Amino acid sequence: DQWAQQVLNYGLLIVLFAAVFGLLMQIFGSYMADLRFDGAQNVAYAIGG
Amino acid sequence: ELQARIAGEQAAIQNETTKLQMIAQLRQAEQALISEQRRERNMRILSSGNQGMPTIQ
Repeated sequence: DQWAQQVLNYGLLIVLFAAVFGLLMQIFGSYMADLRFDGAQNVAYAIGG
Repeated sequence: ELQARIAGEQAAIQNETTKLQMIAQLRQAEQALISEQRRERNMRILSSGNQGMPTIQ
């Protein structure tokens, strides 16, 4: 029983991190690829973001 | 006449000395200009008058 429980636990773990971390990395990539260091965007604002 | 000519030659050499001094002063002045332009660029990049953002889309 405990082996079955652990298998279910780590399957849930892979599912949750797969979906959530994929979403978070896609959002972060879009945001920070948009980032540019020039005279248009306040650098403090962008770094804080 | 040769005394006078040599005296004029010393005058020309003195004028060359003056020219060298002014060239040195100009070189230092334009180094100062370059530093000022560097400060202008780093002030433009870092300025707080900007408001744009990297967008999410």
